[PDB]
Amino acid sequence: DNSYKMDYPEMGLCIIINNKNFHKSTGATSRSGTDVDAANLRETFRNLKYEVRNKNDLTREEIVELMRDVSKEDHSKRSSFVCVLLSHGEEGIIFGTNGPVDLKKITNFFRGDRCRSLTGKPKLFIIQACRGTELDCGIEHKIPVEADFLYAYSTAPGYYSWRNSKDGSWFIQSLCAMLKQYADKLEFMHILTRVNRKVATEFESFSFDATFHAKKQIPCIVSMLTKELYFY
Amino acid sequence: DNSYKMDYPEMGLCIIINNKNFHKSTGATSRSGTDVDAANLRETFRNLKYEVRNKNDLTREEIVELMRDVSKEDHSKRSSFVCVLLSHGEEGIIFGTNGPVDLKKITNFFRGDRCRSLTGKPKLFIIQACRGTELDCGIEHKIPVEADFLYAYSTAPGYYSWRNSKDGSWFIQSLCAMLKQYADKLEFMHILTRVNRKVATEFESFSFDATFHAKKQIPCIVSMLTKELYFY
Amino acid sequence: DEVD
Amino acid sequence: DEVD
Ligand SMILES: [Cl-]
Repeated sequence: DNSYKMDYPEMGLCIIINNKNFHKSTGATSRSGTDVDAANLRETFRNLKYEVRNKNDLTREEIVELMRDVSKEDHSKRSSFVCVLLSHGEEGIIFGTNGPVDLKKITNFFRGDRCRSLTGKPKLFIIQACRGTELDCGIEHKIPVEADFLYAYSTAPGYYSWRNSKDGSWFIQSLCAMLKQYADKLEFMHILTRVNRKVATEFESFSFDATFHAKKQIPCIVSMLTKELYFY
Repeated sequence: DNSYKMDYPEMGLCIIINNKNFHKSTGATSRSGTDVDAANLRETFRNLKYEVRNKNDLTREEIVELMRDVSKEDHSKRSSFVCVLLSHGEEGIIFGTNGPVDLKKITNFFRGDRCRSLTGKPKLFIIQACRGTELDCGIEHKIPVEADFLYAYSTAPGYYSWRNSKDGSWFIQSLCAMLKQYADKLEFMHILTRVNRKVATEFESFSFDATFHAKKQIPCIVSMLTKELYFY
Repeated sequence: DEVD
Repeated sequence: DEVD
């Protein structure tokens, strides 16, 4: 009982929310490259035997409604749950196309006490979004209702997250590459640790604006998991 | 390669800040049981070959001063750095004996660009402190300056953290036990995952006060590490 | 049991 | 390169 039971009939759902175009009410730029991410993730998690559902350009209301409905599904025959959020963000916040919603409001639907068919099962939230506007200039009988969550953030608290308009975001590029290479070899925390190194070492921003040039990024693994997670 | 280099001449420093007694004007209670924690940590990290420095009842000015001084030491012959904070707290905040200080202020001294002799080396911050007042009722060429930090929080964002007046805190009790049992067998993230399970499954609050009775806790691993960390 |  |  050191690792999660992953031999249920189904690996589980993978919900990908891909927000590219934002209403005028929010400002918010079109997120060029995010479709590359969404496609890469769909294929990556398809290969991991997840039931992938792609959603594009959802309002904050639609996001909350989708998460509510998904949490009310019967997950009894599923090993796990994965949600990927691709959007603008701020600390603690993801953007619907029409404005901010608290990440806490989204993840609460899957609390151990609120979604019983996922109790004791790993619930993974993968978040490509800024968590602020700092730049990294670089150098050189019961269980808790909050247990069994993993939040794989693209960036450290307080910081921007980088997205390339042609290649996709640094984090999702790296996450898919490391999953493809190591999902049949490494435990998930060790996969994510490789992702951290890849993002930290192989990417550096290029900008005509000196303020945004030569900047770096480190992702941020937040684990409330109680067991090891293997995809094989 | 995929692992931090841990065969420098010294494993590194382990700074333990043990705040038990607080100035009357803060209204902060005495933290009975924290000396059990501090002694357990000292012995545990001694056996991992850390140079342990125990400090007791520091004002917020003394904490900042201590961290600044330690960050200014030459760490070239040391493999890593560990800081353990035992105190009252709120989200993002730890208490000196005379009031709060931002955790960000403490950890910034060790940024990749501010403490050069620790650049590329794992910097571990272990935090026994509340992160708010929620209760868990349970169910059933350059690197980022923020890279190579791990924050092992005793509890989830927004939540109280539990300490037993006789046995010490749930988290530190479990952390030391899992280190003692597994530091010769497991990578650090997998040790911390065992700590997560131990806290989530073996502890539950007992109180005469219904509001505080039968409550649960999940610790929170926050990793910006870029490599695997082995204590052997 | 007490909280921090 | 752009920020989110
Ligand atoms: Cl909690």
